[PDB]
Amino acid sequence: GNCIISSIYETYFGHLNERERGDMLVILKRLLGKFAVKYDVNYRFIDYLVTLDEKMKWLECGLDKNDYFL
Repeated sequence: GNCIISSIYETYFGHLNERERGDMLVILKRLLGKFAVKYDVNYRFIDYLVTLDEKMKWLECGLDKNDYFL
């Protein structure tokens, strides 16, 4: 479930505003429930790909604290 959410996150959600982004997340989660694959609700792609070392090394380079730019 996390890898299919990871794929849709890393591909689809570059040019989407946050309200419609959350709407599309919950829509695909609903479809996952309809087709019965085990995916959670509180998954974050940062929790699976971005390490704290790289996060610090990129925040020191001129990055803000907003999750959208992260």
